[PDB]
Amino acid sequence: MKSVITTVVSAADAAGRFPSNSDLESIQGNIQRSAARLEAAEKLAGNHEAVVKEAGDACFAKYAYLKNPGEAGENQEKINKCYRDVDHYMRLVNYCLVVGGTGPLDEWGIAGAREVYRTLNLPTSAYVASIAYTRDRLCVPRDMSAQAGVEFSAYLDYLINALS
Amino acid sequence: MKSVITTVVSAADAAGRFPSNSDLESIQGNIQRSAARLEAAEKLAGNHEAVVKEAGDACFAKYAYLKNPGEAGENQEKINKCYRDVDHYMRLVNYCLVVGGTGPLDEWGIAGAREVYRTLNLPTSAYVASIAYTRDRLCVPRDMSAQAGVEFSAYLDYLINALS
Amino acid sequence: MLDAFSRVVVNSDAKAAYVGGSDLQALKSFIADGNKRLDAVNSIVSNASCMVSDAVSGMICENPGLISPGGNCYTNRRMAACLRDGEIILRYVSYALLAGDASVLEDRCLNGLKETYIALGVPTNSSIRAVSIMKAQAVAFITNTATERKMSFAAGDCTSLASEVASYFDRVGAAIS
Amino acid sequence: MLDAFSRVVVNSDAKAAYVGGSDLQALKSFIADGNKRLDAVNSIVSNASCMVSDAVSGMICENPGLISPGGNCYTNRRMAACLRDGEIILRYVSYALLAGDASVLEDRCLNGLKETYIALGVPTNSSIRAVSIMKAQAVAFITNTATERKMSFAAGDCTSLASEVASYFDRVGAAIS
Amino acid sequence: MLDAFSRVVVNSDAKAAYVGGSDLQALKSFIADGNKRLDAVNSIVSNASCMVSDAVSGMICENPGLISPGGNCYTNRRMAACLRDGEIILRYVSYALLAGDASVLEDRCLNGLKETYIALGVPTNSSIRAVSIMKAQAVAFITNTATERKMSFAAGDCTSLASEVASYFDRVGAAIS
Amino acid sequence: ADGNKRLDAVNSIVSNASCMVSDAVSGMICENPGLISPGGNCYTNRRMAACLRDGEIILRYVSYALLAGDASVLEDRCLNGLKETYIALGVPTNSSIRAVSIMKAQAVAFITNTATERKMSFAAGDCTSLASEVASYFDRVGAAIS
Amino acid sequence: LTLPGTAETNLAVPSNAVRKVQPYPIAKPPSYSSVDSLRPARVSRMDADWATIYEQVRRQVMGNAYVMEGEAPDIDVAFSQLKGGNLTVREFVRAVGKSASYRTRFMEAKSSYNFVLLNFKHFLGRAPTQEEVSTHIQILATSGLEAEIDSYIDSDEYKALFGDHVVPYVVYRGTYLSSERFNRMVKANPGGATSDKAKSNLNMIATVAADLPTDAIDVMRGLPSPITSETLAFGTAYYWAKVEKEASEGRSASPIGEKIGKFDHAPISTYTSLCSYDKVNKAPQISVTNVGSDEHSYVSVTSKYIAPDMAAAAQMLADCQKYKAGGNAPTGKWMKYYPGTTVNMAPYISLNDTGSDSSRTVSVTLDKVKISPNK
Ligand SMILES: C=CC1=C(C)[C@@H](Cc2[nH]c(/C=C3N=C(/C=C4\NC(=O)[C@H](C)[C@H]4CC)C(C)=C\3CCC(=O)O)c(CCC(=O)O)c2C)NC1=O
Ligand SMILES: C=CC1=C(C)[C@@H](Cc2[nH]c(/C=C3N=C(/C=C4\NC(=O)[C@H](C)[C@H]4CC)C(C)=C\3CCC(=O)O)c(CCC(=O)O)c2C)NC1=O
Ligand SMILES: C=CC1=C(C)[C@@H](Cc2[nH]c(/C=C3N=C(/C=C4\NC(=O)[C@H](C)[C@H]4CC)C(C)=C\3CCC(=O)O)c(CCC(=O)O)c2C)NC1=O
Ligand SMILES: C=CC1=C(C)[C@@H](Cc2[nH]c(/C=C3N=C(/C=C4\NC(=O)[C@H](C)[C@H]4CC)C(C)=C\3CCC(=O)O)c(CCC(=O)O)c2C)NC1=O
Ligand SMILES: C=CC1=C(C)[C@@H](Cc2[nH]c(/C=C3N=C(/C=C4\NC(=O)[C@H](C)[C@H]4CC)C(C)=C\3CCC(=O)O)c(CCC(=O)O)c2C)NC1=O
Ligand SMILES: C=CC1=C(C)[C@@H](Cc2[nH]c(/C=C3N=C(/C=C4\NC(=O)[C@H](C)[C@H]4CC)C(C)=C\3CCC(=O)O)c(CCC(=O)O)c2C)NC1=O
Ligand SMILES: C=CC1=C(C)[C@@H](Cc2[nH]c(/C=C3N=C(/C=C4\NC(=O)[C@H](C)[C@H]4CC)C(C)=C\3CCC(=O)O)c(CCC(=O)O)c2C)NC1=O
Ligand SMILES: C=CC1=C(C)[C@@H](Cc2[nH]c(/C=C3N=C(/C=C4\NC(=O)[C@H](C)[C@H]4CC)C(C)=C\3CCC(=O)O)c(CCC(=O)O)c2C)NC1=O
Ligand SMILES: C=CC1=C(C)[C@@H](Cc2[nH]c(/C=C3N=C(/C=C4\NC(=O)[C@H](C)[C@H]4CC)C(C)=C\3CCC(=O)O)c(CCC(=O)O)c2C)NC1=O
Ligand SMILES: C=CC1=C(C)[C@@H](Cc2[nH]c(/C=C3N=C(/C=C4\NC(=O)[C@H](C)[C@H]4CC)C(C)=C\3CCC(=O)O)c(CCC(=O)O)c2C)NC1=O
Ligand SMILES: C=CC1=C(C)[C@@H](Cc2[nH]c(/C=C3N=C(/C=C4\NC(=O)[C@H](C)[C@H]4CC)C(C)=C\3CCC(=O)O)c(CCC(=O)O)c2C)NC1=O
Ligand SMILES: C=CC1=C(C)[C@@H](Cc2[nH]c(/C=C3N=C(/C=C4\NC(=O)[C@H](C)[C@H]4CC)C(C)=C\3CCC(=O)O)c(CCC(=O)O)c2C)NC1=O
Ligand SMILES: C=CC1=C(C)[C@@H](Cc2[nH]c(/C=C3N=C(/C=C4\NC(=O)[C@H](C)[C@H]4CC)C(C)=C\3CCC(=O)O)c(CCC(=O)O)c2C)NC1=O
Ligand SMILES: C=CC1=C(C)[C@@H](Cc2[nH]c(/C=C3N=C(/C=C4\NC(=O)[C@H](C)[C@H]4CC)C(C)=C\3CCC(=O)O)c(CCC(=O)O)c2C)NC1=O
Repeated sequence: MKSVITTVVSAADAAGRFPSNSDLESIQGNIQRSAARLEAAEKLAGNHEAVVKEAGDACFAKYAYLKNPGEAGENQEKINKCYRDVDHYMRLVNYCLVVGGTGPLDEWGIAGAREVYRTLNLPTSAYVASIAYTRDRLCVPRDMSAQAGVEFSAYLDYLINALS
Repeated sequence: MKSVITTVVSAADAAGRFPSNSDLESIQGNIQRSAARLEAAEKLAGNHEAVVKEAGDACFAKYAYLKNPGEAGENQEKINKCYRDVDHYMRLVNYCLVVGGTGPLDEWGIAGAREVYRTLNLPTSAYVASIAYTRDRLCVPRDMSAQAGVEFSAYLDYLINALS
Repeated sequence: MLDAFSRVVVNSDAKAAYVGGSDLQALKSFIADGNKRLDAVNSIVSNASCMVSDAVSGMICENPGLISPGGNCYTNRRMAACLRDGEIILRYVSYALLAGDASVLEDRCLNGLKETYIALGVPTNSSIRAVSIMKAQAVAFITNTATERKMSFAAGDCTSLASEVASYFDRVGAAIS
Repeated sequence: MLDAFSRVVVNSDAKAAYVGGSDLQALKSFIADGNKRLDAVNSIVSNASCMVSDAVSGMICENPGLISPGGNCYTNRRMAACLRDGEIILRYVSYALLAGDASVLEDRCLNGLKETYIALGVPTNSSIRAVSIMKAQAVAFITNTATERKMSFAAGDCTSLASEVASYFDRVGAAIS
Repeated sequence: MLDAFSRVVVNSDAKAAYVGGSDLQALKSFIADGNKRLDAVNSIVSNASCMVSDAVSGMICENPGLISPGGNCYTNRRMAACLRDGEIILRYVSYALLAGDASVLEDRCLNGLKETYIALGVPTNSSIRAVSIMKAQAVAFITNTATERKMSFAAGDCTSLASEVASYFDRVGAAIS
Repeated sequence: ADGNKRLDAVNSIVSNASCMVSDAVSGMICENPGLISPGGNCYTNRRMAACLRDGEIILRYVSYALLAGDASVLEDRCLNGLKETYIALGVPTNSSIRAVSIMKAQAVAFITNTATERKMSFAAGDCTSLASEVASYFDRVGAAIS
Repeated sequence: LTLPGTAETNLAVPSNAVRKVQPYPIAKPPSYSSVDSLRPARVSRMDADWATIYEQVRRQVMGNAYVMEGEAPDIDVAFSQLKGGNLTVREFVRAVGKSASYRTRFMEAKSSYNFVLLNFKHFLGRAPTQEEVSTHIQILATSGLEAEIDSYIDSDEYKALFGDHVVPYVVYRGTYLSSERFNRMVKANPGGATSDKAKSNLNMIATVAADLPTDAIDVMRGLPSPITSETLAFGTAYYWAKVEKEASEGRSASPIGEKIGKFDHAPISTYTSLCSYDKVNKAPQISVTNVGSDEHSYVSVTSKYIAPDMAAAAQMLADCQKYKAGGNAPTGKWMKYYPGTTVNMAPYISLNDTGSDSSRTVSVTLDKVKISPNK
């Protein structure tokens, strides 16, 4: 969807012209950044249900009020729904790491998020707490390389900005 | 004008959104291709009236009929106008070598070219003969580097396609 | 529309699977021959005017019934129409070659093209020949074995991309058939 | 609109001069710190929501006349208006920082902004303060000495870009003054 | 469109008959329970957000295939779509209950709804369940025996209006069936 | 197991398969102008279009037979009862043989690269085994409509 | 952004810089238009609230583009100046067309052709003629989306119909120019739940507008006519002619064998010996692809149905007229030596030498002889 290639083809198509020299000049930027983002993608993929385990609980540590009766988490199955809800965001961030743009984020998790969580009484603050706790726990020796963490954190704080 | 940066800012502006990650991903492509195109630009610039001398005459060698009376070249001043006309195209190709896109070519030489040369009886075949003669006279040992000649010829044959 | 990177995420989204290191090497290979695809698209779009004018005249000079009155390429306006009717085809195959898959020309150019040429009275088998000539010219160009004009390239193989642009050109044949 | 590469060709076009190797090293320097500008634009647009919400609330909490009835930021609709009226400003300064010169916010955002706020009854000196806070936050962010949240960077100098985003933010001050 | 008073004049116009005192008592009865219909429409539109959010979540939690990938209510955008796709239905049934006959939702909401959901790929039997939950909630509300929240009313009968809102709810059951 | 020559031979047919049907039906008229006559069988576009389709069918049916290298598919869903449907439709059985033989004479000219209008670009050699095999396939289909 | 009160940007005509913005909205067209008494009233800038003027723009120029709050900030930046009174609703719907959120589902998602139909339906409320598309694809493909969307707003039809202060809406004009542009307009604009996003192609008016003949179906252009203009015809009679239509309007059922390219095929009883009707006229479609690889060359085969082409057959009949009027042969009493059709007949011999012994073959067939004109 909203990738690097699908802006330069849609601009040339809306102008109604051939793929010009600046248009293939921008696909060269993929060759230098894919080596950084694809290795971030599968270090995310091979470790993925760990960072729902050690980070989906941080919202409940920050917001223990929503385990009360009459709240967003009543029983255990709603907590399972919460872990499923945040695992979906972790999957979409992996999809945007491989695409090269924020294409899979917008229409799959972001577009429409404002109404559901308002209508179903889900607080976005508990979402961005769990996302931000995953953001600041990144470091160069253990987690990934120096350039993987950069846009891995950039795709995270994009979601943080869009949810707020 | 139509450069690499001015598509990625106009797309983000027409969408009404911040410069996203794919948007700064495409400016990195300039860092790898500018080193090839800027050295093509000033080897063009420091040798420029040579390649009007030895290439603006090739149209008269191919089309000697237009030095007849009643033609596009009647007297010497119209031949000076012809050399000025092709030196302008050589300047615009140098401008597009430095910009990174085909921006300075479009609205400065190409947009409107179809009417003037039809109304003032100027044959486009004699233009593209002189451009194509400068295109095929490029080679790796003498003229420029291996990657300079590539998009130097690509900006030339773009003009060849647009004039025809 | 959809590019080659975005083709695998809509396949992995159908199973709710993370894209992992088991299918990433097919993408990294696609990135590794980025310059080969990139110079090939450039070699296509460099000589694109003779590519169109040669193909339409070659389609004419084998079937000279279109030039006869009552032909579909008879008058001057219809010849101006046909010279662009295939230039759009080349313009979209150049998009599909750069994007890496045949999604950008299938719903934009090819969707609804059949009944357009049926309702106007365009002979489909002539347009089949016209795009077959363009396919032959394409594999002549991006393998650098055009006997008619040679371009300089770095040495190596390019047939993997030459079969790609061949598989794009029969989709334009199938959608009009 | 105009970027930094396209700024020198409209200067050389005024004299019919070829761009040559006498002014090319100023752009080769501009290309050399491409990654510095690139990470700086990213550091701006990463934390941009608190950048806006903090600046408008800081403009409020020094001049609490806008919250009083008859204030321009009094009601709920006008506060929703003002929260985006500066987000557009930040959105265009992020364009101007990436493009390398102040041409893209010059005629797109700033052209006609003065009489808009005059005809609407927007207090200009309050908007001066609101964009001054955004300028201070910008030089805090792209020098990485925001005491409030730190980002990781490669070591080096970035003040050449920090004066650039300062010179963009006084143009929004001058056009509204 | 057409209300209950205007329903009898298009019936009498078909025979060129004056509306007289032989059929006027059926409308005088309709006027006599004006306050009953009026409080019932108010009781519908008072708690209308939980009416929608409960019904679609109840349609989800019995058929959890829509939440699976490839489901029609899978992604976030399509769930935002479905939450309004039934809110419009409730919004038009509230019009039809107030107007007194099912003419305002017949050509405005229901005309063309079938092929829309067919061309979109919306599972019709799931939307059948989603609107029958809304019908059950409606007869729970306007009879004031919702065990979940009680509203105060003057005492009396309201079942004549409760069958009316039931007969409105299988009309869009029938229209996309 | 003739690999490359077979694939070069089918390519010389299916590429220029669009000329060959239109040249053959014009040659079919070129002998007999009473076919386009009022009362003829090659009257208006109800019938002329079915002629072009039918000339195309028996053309292609031979290229798959040549690709497979045998005449099995030319008798499976091709030919077992093509004569009696033609006498049930009332087509002239004479000029159909002429239309089939124009295809033969053109295919044997395309394979041997002896076309006066278009010189094909092949590898150096001689396709004498395949120029006669398509003649055998075309006679197989000419023996049916007789 | 540009002016606190503006009239018309880009100065296409010279006479628009003198032209002031209209102080009061343009009135109705002066024809009588019997349908208009049934249709709801127009929505101008003066009468509407800002809630309903936005709802009616989203209902007409967007179809039902089905927009969220997070989606489309760019529409609302243009709305932020309309609500301030900077620009008219004419320039506002121009600004909506140039936006990306209009592009990403109408220029993007659709094809080359019905994007033009989607523009006519969204801006002028109607459907174009074929010669109007003909001078419009030239604007769209060779001059771009921008000039194409500019060509509606600076058009006399838009200026005369909606002025500077009324939202686009479908107008019933009484006297229409063609009789076909009435019901093409009605077919292009159904009522509620329109959903231009649903059908990726519509495939129905894209072949009915594609030629000046072949007017579309009766029932599609009498479906969205208002009630009591068409009721007491829709209980049981045309109702099953409607649902059997709307089933086919789902998935965009193609009209190749219906309304265009119609061909009355021969009876099945005439070819029962040959094959069943489910497999008659299918033929193998062979694509042989050469590339100097062996790893990457390919061959493809597929049986495909071959329709008769009435366009190519019509051209062939016009070409063969030259043989019709050039005589056949002289005759005489000597015809008895050529009893049948054996005049100018000869035996054709073909001899099949090949490497295998079993596949050798000999021919003889008797046939006519004619020399080609090139020899
Ligand atoms: C493709 C992307 C994608 C997503 C992001 C999610 C988004 C999402 N979450 C929920 C649904 C939910 N999401 C949550 C999650 C939370 N509530 C809390 O208490 C915490 C704040 C948070 C977990 C940390 C809960 C509890 C529900 C169920 C709410 C309910 O059923 O009432 C629903 C409604 C359907 C359902 O019940 O599953 C949707 C669309 N689903 C998707 O398909
Ligand atoms: C792909 C994303 C990804 C992560 C963010 C982590 C998430 C994560 N971190 C830790 C575990 C840890 N994380 C750190 C933090 C750091 N360690 C250092 O050497 C640095 C100073 C600093 C980088 C931020 C430390 C010190 C521990 C061990 C103690 C602890 O559990 O906190 C654990 C517990 C067990 C484990 O180590 O796996 C998990 C699940 N793992 C992942 O797969
Ligand atoms: C910025 C870009 C730019 C250009 C490309 C040129 C394009 C251009 N050339 C000419 C004008 C001309 N151009 C030519 C050139 C030629 N005629 C021939 O015989 C040959 C085919 C060819 C030279 C090889 C001639 C002879 C004239 C003068 C024609 C005349 O005055 O009648 C004019 C009209 C104004 C004038 O007379 O100078 C313009 C706009 N000018 C520009 O400003
Ligand atoms: C920036 C663009 C640019 C050009 C195209 C040339 C244009 C050009 N080439 C030549 C001159 C030449 N050009 C070539 C051609 C070649 N020489 C080789 O070693 C290769 C095999 C082949 C590359 C195409 C040769 C062999 C000569 C010398 C003989 C001649 O004049 O043709 C001359 C005459 C004097 C000279 O050498 O400068 C000029 C003006 N110069 C330029 O500044
Ligand atoms: C986005 C994709 C896209 C396309 C592919 C083209 C497709 C296309 N072609 C034509 C229209 C046409 N196309 C042809 C072309 C041909 N007829 C022949 O005999 C040859 C086989 C072939 C040229 C090689 C002709 C001749 C017409 C005009 C028909 C006529 O009016 O005589 C039209 C009708 C519009 C008009 O006539 O102006 C359209 C939509 N346009 C598009 O927008
Ligand atoms: C502005 C425009 C512009 C481009 C699009 C690119 C084109 C380009 N191609 C290659 C490099 C290459 N390009 C090819 C491609 C081919 N060689 C052939 O013999 C075939 C004809 C053709 C295949 C279709 C090959 C084989 C290489 C070397 C290997 C490789 O890098 O892929 C490289 C260097 C990469 C490297 O070799 O390390 C570049 C920069 N450059 C530019 O300046
Ligand atoms: C392309 C560039 C671009 C912009 C910069 C904005 C500029 C802008 N702002 C407003 C409109 C406004 N802008 C403000 C903002 C403020 N008033 C204050 O008291 C504070 C100083 C400041 C917020 C920090 C307010 C309050 C309104 C609404 C005025 C009102 O109706 O009360 C309007 C009128 C449209 C509308 O009201 O919806 C426009 C065009 N819009 C654009 O399209
Ligand atoms: C997808 C998003 C994305 C980006 C935008 C870039 C960001 C990026 N920055 C640097 C590299 C750098 N970036 C900076 C910039 C700074 N350092 C500071 O201390 C200041 C806070 C800040 C200035 C504003 C410096 C000083 C270097 C090292 C020198 C240089 O390359 O410029 C490099 C490596 C180049 C090199 O060092 O050789 C990259 C790839 N990478 C990505 O993956
Ligand atoms: C602004 C909003 C607003 C309204 C819409 C009306 C609602 C309203 N309802 C009643 C009055 C009544 N309303 C009801 C209706 C009901 N009683 C039940 O037990 C059922 C739950 C429900 C049927 C659906 C009945 C039974 C009466 C008394 C008899 C009658 O007047 O119809 C009356 C007084 C008439 C009278 O009793 O003489 C009024 C004014 N008032 C308002 O202020
Ligand atoms: C689908 C892919 C595909 C093809 C199209 C063919 C193309 C083809 N033919 C031959 C090679 C050949 N091709 C021919 C064929 C002919 N020579 C003639 O003079 C006649 C025109 C024609 C017979 C009708 C001959 C005689 C040879 C050499 C012997 C042989 O290799 O069979 C070769 C080997 C290299 C070469 O010589 O070019 C290839 C790739 N083979 C394939 O794999
Ligand atoms: C008026 C009466 C009339 C006819 C009798 C036929 C004329 C005709 N031409 C060819 C013969 C041929 N026909 C073709 C076919 C073609 N040539 C090409 O290059 C194109 C690709 C393709 C479509 C034109 C070829 C290649 C030959 C063999 C070479 C030749 O004889 O010209 C043949 C078969 C061999 C022969 O017996 O001569 C016949 C019968 N056409 C007529 O109109
Ligand atoms: C699998 C093998 C296969 C075929 C060979 C064709 C065979 C074939 N031909 C026709 C049917 C026909 N075919 C022709 C064609 C001709 N009549 C003549 O006099 C000439 C010989 C020739 C034109 C040059 C005509 C005129 C009709 C009948 C059209 C009619 O009048 O109904 C039909 C009847 C069905 C139909 O056309 O609707 C069939 C099955 N189809 C196949 O599926
Ligand atoms: C005036 C009356 C009126 C309506 C009734 C609605 C009808 C309607 N719904 C949708 C569109 C839709 N409607 C649904 C709804 C559902 N799918 C399901 O699986 C559930 C059964 C159900 C929710 C309960 C969904 C999911 C879409 C979007 C389809 C998609 O893009 O995935 C669209 C297409 C426009 C768009 O997608 O934005 C329209 C016109 N709109 C109207 O204007
Ligand atoms: C079964 C055996 C058999 C044949 C031998 C031919 C014999 C034959 N020749 C001609 C008819 C003819 N044949 C010729 C040929 C020639 N005249 C000359 O002076 C030269 C000797 C030769 C050319 C070199 C001419 C010129 C005509 C008459 C054409 C005319 O003027 O009407 C006719 C009359 C029918 C017609 O042509 O329309 C017949 C039956 N046909 C057969 O069926």
